[PDB]
Amino acid sequence: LVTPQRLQRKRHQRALKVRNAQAQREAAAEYAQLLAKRLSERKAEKAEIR
Amino acid sequence: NGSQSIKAEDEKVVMPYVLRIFFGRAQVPPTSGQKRSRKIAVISVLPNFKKPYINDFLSLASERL
Amino acid sequence: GISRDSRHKRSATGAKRAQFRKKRKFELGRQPANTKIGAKRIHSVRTRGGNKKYRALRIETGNFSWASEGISKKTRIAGVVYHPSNNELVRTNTLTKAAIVQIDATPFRQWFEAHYGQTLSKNAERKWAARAASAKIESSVESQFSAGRLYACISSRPGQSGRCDGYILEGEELAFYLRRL
Amino acid sequence: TVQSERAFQKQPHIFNNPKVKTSKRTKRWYKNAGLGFKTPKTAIEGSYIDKKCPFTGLVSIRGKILTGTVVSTKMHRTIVIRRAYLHYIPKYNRYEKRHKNVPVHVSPAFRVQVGDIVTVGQCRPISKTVRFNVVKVS
Amino acid sequence: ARGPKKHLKRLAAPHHWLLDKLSGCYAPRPSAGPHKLRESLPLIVFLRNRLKYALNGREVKAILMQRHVKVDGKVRTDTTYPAGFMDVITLDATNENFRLVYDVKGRFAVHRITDEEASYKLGKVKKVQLGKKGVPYVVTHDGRTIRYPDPNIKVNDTVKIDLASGKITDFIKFDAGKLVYVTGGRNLGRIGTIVHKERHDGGFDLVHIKDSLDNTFVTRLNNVFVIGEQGKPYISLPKGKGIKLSIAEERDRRRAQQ
RNA sequence: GAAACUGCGAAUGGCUCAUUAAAUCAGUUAUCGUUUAUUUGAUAGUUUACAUGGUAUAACUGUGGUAAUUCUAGAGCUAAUACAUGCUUAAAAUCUCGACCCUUUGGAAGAGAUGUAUUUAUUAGAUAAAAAAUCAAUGUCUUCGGACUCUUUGAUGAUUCAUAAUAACUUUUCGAAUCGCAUGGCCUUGUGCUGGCGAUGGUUCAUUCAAAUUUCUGCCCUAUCAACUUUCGAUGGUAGGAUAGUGGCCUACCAUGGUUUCAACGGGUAACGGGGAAUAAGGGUUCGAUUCCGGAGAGGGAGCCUGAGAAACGGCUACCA
Ligand SMILES: [Mg+2]
Ligand SMILES: [Mg+2]
Ligand SMILES: [Mg+2]
Ligand SMILES: [Mg+2]
Ligand SMILES: [Mg+2]
Ligand SMILES: [Mg+2]
Ligand SMILES: [Mg+2]
Ligand SMILES: [Mg+2]
Ligand SMILES: [Mg+2]
Ligand SMILES: [Mg+2]
Ligand SMILES: [Mg+2]
Ligand SMILES: [Mg+2]
Ligand SMILES: [Mg+2]
Ligand SMILES: [Mg+2]
Ligand SMILES: [Mg+2]
Ligand SMILES: [Mg+2]
Ligand SMILES: [Mg+2]
Repeated sequence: LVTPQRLQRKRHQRALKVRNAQAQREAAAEYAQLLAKRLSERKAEKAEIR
Repeated sequence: NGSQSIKAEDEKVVMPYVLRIFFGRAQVPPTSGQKRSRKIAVISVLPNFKKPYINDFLSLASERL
Repeated sequence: GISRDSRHKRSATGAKRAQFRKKRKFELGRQPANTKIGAKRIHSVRTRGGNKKYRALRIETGNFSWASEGISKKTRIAGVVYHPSNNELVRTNTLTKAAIVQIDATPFRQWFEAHYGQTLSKNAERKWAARAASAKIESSVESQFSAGRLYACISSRPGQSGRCDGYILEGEELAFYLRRL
Repeated sequence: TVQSERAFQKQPHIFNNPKVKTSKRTKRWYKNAGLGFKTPKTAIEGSYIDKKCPFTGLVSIRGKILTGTVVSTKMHRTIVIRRAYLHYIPKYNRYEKRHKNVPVHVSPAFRVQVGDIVTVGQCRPISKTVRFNVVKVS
Repeated sequence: ARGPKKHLKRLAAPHHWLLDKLSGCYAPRPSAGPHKLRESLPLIVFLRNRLKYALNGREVKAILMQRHVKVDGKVRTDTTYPAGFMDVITLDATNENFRLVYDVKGRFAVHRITDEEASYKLGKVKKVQLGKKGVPYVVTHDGRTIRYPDPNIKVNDTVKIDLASGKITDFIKFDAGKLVYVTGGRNLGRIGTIVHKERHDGGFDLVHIKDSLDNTFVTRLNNVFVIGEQGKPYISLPKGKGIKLSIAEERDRRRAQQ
């Protein structure tokens, strides 16, 4: 039977999955920035060694 | 050139049904890996068809437009 | 009936071992599935754990990969021509890994016609001209293309995965197997 | 002659492209077993095919490393070595010579005679009795 | 046996739980969980045989179903949940936080900590590897997988994990001069500083550790847990500070305080 | 809340020592050689919906058979986290096929494809350290001359490792049609939109409980047991089948190998092994079915469904007594 509880459960499930995806994207972006910064500084050190 | 392939004499009659059937299969939403493989197959059999029969399929695609 | 236990064998010194314990389920074996060309029959097998295995009792189509151009197409299987382990499989047309088989040549021929515009829109002409340098292929493969049946080797295990995928013989592979043929 | 059997011998998943034809020599894959064991140049530049070779096959050297004296080399690509040791009897406070024969797979990259000293490494079960593989000769 | 076992004899139970050999015939079998069976302290033993808050198993169950016990900030209701090394046990109604740290004798000790210390734990980096979709992750000693680790973090390092969010706050590299805690062998529970790390390829690495008293001992690398720099541990230590002390002096100071 | 369906357990525990002489077992190794219910942690915008069927039945109503059993026949009903189906959710990027304009150094509307799972083929997974010239394709830039810098790569002692990419493939999976408690927030005032704390499921990875196999050393008496194994696999190679997987485990073709006076092989054992027990001054000798660990069994052989896990026996099927 179609009842408000089922609608609420469906909506909550959708919202959960969307929020999970957004959180994973944010974490991936932050990791990418950290990697880029480390990569830049090590390249600078290699330039200094030369 | 397949053993079970349609004979040339009967190719005229059967082929319109075959072409229109593949048209319906081509309209499946190519949405899951099995379904996507289905859409690839229906387009891959076109070269087997003679060019006049390849042409009519394109006409069928453009009829709705 | 079939078991893979090693106790029933003689020892390296040749001693006849005594019977330690009754057979355990975790050294079982199952009857061979002699795959053969024909209309598809596959039946699932419940194996150890929740995993499942596919048994190809019959199969007549397989995904074969032309390695030189890095392409792969589905193709009907014509028949088994040579098998290294035993010739009785060749006689009975049983499909197993490493069996040399003949496959239809049409889909590959269509793909090569379209991709290079050679035989064995401006955009099409541009693409064909750009790829024209790579058009040449081995003579042995082209002769088979003329015949319409290509020699291939099965790289899948039909009795396990339920597939008969493979690849087209080339170069020294093709020369050696032609000599054996 | 390498191709001396009914089936073709090839390194699995090592593909030589006929179209490119970059080099006359067929592409050959090799690995270093570790533990400071040097991969012989014969294996690097050889033409044999052996799935059980430690440097060119699909076998890894892990676990115990033993040494022995070759006692038999009459079979194909395997040998039988003899390991001798002293077992202690406490009642008589004295030792005894005991020996055990170990069958070891030897890759064709090595040439071993009856009497030389061979260092071997444990690998996965190759056959009914072979669980070791020769990794150094002397 | 035709399958996994579900019973544990008292004599076969870990010695360090300190269970009466005549109380019964069976001992609590730790269920599957973060820690191994032999290196874990089930909550029943902690609540009954250590804190003495419950008099029998049923009362422990009654406490747990009331949801008053939290492990690493999460409520647990299993009597045989395998709490282990560096685990935080929180009792809100009684208002205590405990950290499961071995004493010098080699036994889990009731060590009370403050809330700010209970907010975080330490984990030895057991593995680092790229997961699916090219996402790096680190597996610690307690089965925690943390994605997107700091690239400098490697195996044998220590990571300070915040319980509320389960993310790395800081980390310590495994190097000479670092403060370490022994989690195995007869030197279990001792504390010292690394001196040298002896490596054997294809074998078990050995580490030399010097205590504050200048005594030296060698232990396999698997039993070493970096806990900070010398003189600056990142966690509060139990009484005795992980120093092994002889038997004669044990007589001596017992008499002195008595 | 009886009954029944569904889920889980019944493979734990308890008992006995029949068989078993490098077998079990003790210590010590390995899985880069594989399965793993469950716990724990991560992990899925890529898949009529105000929510699909009997392709369906139990319990139940009613009509019956048999001397007899935890036997059940026909007919009538009705459910799911059972069974079977099936959508609905951002943007961008990349790769193909490309109408047409135009012959360029070309451009290009558009049409497609991309998560996961399986199978195959191919590609990347760099490096001991420094500089040049050309052929072809061909991209950024300026001061139209020539210039072009910081250019991306983890782990192991070691890998075809982790991971990623290209092309297809699938009687082919998964990607929530489930349930409890409570009624908060927005407003365009609609039973409009949104939203809290939990339970149960689900792909993959890791952890844990485990399983399987495995490396070295170690067993009482017997030489009046000296040669054994190999026709019907014994040793090893190649290919396949099967296995969760390595492997003569099995198949086909090959060679003639493998153990042995450092005692093989065969025979005896009132031989389950060990932790231990007794005695002794020490060396030793003997006992150990028996409170724990490990192995095997359920009268004797043989074969199996289910399930993550059984060759189960207080599960099933034959034969023997
Ligand atoms: Mg290791
Ligand atoms: Mg049931
Ligand atoms: Mg007996
Ligand atoms: Mg005997
Ligand atoms: Mg042994
Ligand atoms: Mg359960
Ligand atoms: Mg889970
Ligand atoms: Mg009925
Ligand atoms: Mg094989
Ligand atoms: Mg045979
Ligand atoms: Mg005895
Ligand atoms: Mg006993
Ligand atoms: Mg049994
Ligand atoms: Mg009886
Ligand atoms: Mg039975
Ligand atoms: Mg009974
Ligand atoms: Mg029973």
